[PDB]
Amino acid sequence: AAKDVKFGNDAGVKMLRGVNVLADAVKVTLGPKGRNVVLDKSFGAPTITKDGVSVAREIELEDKFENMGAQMVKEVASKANDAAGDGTTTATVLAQAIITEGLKAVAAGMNPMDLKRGIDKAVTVAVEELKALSVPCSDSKAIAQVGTISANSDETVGKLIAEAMDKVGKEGVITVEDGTGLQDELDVVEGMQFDRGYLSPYFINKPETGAVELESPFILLADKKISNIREMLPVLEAVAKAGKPLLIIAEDVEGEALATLVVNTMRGIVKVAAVKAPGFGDRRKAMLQDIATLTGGTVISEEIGMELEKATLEDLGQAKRVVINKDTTTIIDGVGEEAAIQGRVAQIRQQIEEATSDYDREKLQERVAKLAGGVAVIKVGAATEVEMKEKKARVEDALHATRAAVEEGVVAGGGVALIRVASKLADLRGQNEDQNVGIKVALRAMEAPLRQIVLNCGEEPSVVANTVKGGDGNYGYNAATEEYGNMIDMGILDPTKVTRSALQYAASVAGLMITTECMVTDLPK
Amino acid sequence: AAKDVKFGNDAGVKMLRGVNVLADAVKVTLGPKGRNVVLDKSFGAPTITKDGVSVAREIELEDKFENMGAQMVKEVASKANDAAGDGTTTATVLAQAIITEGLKAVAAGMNPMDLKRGIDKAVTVAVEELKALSVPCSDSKAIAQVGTISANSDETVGKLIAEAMDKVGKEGVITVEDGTGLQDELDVVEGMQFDRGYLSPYFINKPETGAVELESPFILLADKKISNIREMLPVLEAVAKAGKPLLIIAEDVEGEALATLVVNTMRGIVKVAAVKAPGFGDRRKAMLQDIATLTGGTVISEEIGMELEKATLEDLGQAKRVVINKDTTTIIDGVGEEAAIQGRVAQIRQQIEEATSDYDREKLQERVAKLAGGVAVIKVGAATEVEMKEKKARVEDALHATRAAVEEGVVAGGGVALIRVASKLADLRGQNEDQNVGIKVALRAMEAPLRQIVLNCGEEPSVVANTVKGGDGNYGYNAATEEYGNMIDMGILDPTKVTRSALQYAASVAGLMITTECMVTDLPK
Ligand SMILES: Nc1ncnc2c1ncn2[C@@H]1O[C@H](COP(=O)(O)OP(=O)(O)OP(=O)(O)O)[C@@H](O)[C@H]1O
Ligand SMILES: [K+]
Ligand SMILES: [Mg+2]
Repeated sequence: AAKDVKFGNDAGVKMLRGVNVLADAVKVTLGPKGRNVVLDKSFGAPTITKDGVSVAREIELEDKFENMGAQMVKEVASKANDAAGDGTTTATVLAQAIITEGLKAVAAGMNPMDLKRGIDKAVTVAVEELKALSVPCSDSKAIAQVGTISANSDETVGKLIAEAMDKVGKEGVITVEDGTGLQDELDVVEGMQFDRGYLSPYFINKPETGAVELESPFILLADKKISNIREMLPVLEAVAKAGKPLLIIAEDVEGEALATLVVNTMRGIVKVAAVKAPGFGDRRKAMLQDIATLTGGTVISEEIGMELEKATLEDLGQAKRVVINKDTTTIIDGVGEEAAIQGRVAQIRQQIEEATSDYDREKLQERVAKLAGGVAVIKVGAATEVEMKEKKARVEDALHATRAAVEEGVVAGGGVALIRVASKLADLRGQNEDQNVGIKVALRAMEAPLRQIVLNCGEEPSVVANTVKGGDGNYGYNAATEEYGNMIDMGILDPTKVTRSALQYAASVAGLMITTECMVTDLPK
Repeated sequence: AAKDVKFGNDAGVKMLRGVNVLADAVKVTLGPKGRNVVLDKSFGAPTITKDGVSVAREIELEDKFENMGAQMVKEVASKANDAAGDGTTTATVLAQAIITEGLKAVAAGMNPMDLKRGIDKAVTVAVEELKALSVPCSDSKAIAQVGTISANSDETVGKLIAEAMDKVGKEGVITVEDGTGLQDELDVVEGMQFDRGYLSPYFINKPETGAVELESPFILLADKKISNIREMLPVLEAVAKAGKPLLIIAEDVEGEALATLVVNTMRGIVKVAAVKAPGFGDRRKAMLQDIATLTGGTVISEEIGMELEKATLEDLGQAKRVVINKDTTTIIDGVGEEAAIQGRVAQIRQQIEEATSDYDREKLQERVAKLAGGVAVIKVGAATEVEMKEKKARVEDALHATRAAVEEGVVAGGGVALIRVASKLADLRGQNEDQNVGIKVALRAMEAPLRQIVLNCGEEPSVVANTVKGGDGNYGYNAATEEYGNMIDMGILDPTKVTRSALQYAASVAGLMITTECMVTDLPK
């Protein structure tokens, strides 16, 4: 259709207005004193939230160009979310800060490309510096603290997460479900859990959790790669009857075969999901067997001259339920008999005795623990369905944040880490003045998170910012108590990973907008 | 009446639009290749001109705020005109260049007061530098050359001015009056000239020169203030007869008396003009006497118990012609007898001998010079009233330009002097970045004149500017021949005085607009 086309400044003011509406709506929810945002619903009462992502999803503007600016920066939160699962609001205020000053510099006549280069250089060095300052979240105490902090100071949620990770390990699978009513519940189910997700989406039958769930399915344990569907045809049909879904746990399911499975299960033609076998090399085969012993199946390896074509429903393993995430497979309640299973345990138990290497020893103990990984399930307390659904949300977020914290060290929270980094880069320079302005734009935007947190408290941003910059190290402002102190000692930490991600995605989208010269959209008609 | 009030940016864009319309209409007339501007008349054929002042006078805009901007910058040309009588177009392009970039800097967020301070510092240093590059027009040959060139190559006008300056000295008073018909006339009258203009307009009988001219008038020399007309009645009537105009040279003519004179001479009822007596205090009386000795009059002072009522046409002085400007009175060819006059000279001549103070010595030498300086009068040739009136105008301008040339000096024309000055200030800095921006705004504006001259030629401004800046000294672009060369050798010179004035007035008005925050005007109703 006929288009409306805008250039330079005309386009710039439109974009800026669009990012401001989005960022302003989102940033009021930042930190312990975040404010509420009410989102209208077509039916019933409006939604009241302090969740940034929830607000962003609702933002769409009337002016086509302003809407483009809003949808562009909205990409910042979504990418930061996908990558770290937290810090989307932080990423949004960093982006607004960089875009605002960057566009001002452009309007002033500065070279957009140089501005972007300067911003990029500052971010590159800032990230290195962020790593240098990064400390860990390994022990259960740290995990508890981060969990508590991520749960709005709810020490309860903190303990839960810590206990759940103590059961299945901090790398294990953990889920949260509605509670039976009052008092939380934590139980490990099959069963076993290993680090391997679906070999492709679509298998996802429950987009609510973005996971795949199968009930009383058959489990094919093939010790090899599967490229040709032909091999599956015989077993797939055997499973076609008995009306039960099939879980493929092979060394890997490549294009040809995988593509077919995706299409067939897409047409209701037999429900089948595929995931890679745990580990690699030798231990892979040994582990693929542990699953067999657990599900009562039989490994189909070519090493013993076995063919998938010559595989009956008797070779297949089976369990009451199996769940698979983007990167986790959990088999709940397997058919395997305690005789075989417990016997398998005894075997591996001796393996540990004959262990001549710590590495081999560790790997073996990992198997016995799993067989004797599973899935830790957290059932949220209650006392009224409303509160129960709420606490469930908090536990979910706290878990998500703590998981991120465990993966990559931690740094002082409350926006102080970025402020310390910015101060260390005061002498950073580029190839020219415009690049230097870009560097300064980035260092200035690095104070935005702390300033917005303070602003949401009802305090003065410049005063608090000035005071924090005055000290050093982990010295920061505790917005919950409105007292200065050592952020680490007060338990206010952020996973280095979310801080880094927030900054990189903010600078990335900001750089693109700053170097945008023209915009095209449908004519308002 | 109700007002429309605008602030900041809103006011700024209006002002800018207004100066742009005025400056753009005016600047097309700059230099040897200036284009024509057609100005509509209510009757007959339109006026076609290449004269900047003529164009500026017609500019008035419909938008009240835009019109304010145009009228404001119009002040630049008028002041530059009053001070140097040339370079009003140059001053206008300089003002537009400073205003344009200055307002851009303001919109960019820079401090107006600092921008103005930087612009002012640059101009202060630029003027000093202009003086340093300034070169002489001392001998009559040079005076004749400059005069000829200023008279559109009319060697006649050049000789006239040179002779006039040879009579009364290059620092002496010189006037131009209509000729008696064919052939020019140069005669020195009492002549004498002092710094006192008409005590009010209206007396101005020749708005062409905005001056008052009287022929063979009587001169009343009253040593006191005149408030009551009664005192004049007797003498005014005595002058009513003999059909001759009257020149009142009293200590001062206050309201009552002055008001009457303005009304009567307004109705053709006796032609009379009044001007204050030269000097003040004691010397005043001594000087009032010098005029008497020159015009053959008698000072009527109350000190000797004399009354204006008891004053006959015999007491009054007389001269063939007298001319008075806004601030100058010149008595040409007085009746006084060489015996009395020369004797008076001898007296004052001894006064200088007995002088015990330099000040008293200086003041005395001033009187002898006037009485022994007079006023040279140039009566322009003729051969038809039309041509006579035209040549008179040329002589007036040429004279004005030569006068300035004699005082200072000259610099390379074609805008190169300002370009050379700008390059010499490349390292100039202020107290902060905003002041530095102001400095750059001014140095950049200094290139506008040469650029506009080139643009009017139909050539490329940036190319020529780049080439001229590449060379040094008097190297410049001859817009008439479109060849580079030594501006002085090619005879392209500007009086340092007009270049300095154009720059100072441009900067002065630009500084005011740049620091304007609010505009008030009548509601368009
Ligand atoms: N007591 C506290 N004082 C200061 N800052 C705190 C405190 N508790 C938490 N924070 C900080 O608040 C920020 C996180 O706030 P919030 O969860 O509202 O936004 P986000 O994680 O950036 O985005 P999302 O909307 O995805 O949660 C981090 O900088 C965190 O360290
Ligand atoms: K929040
Ligand atoms: Mg968060």
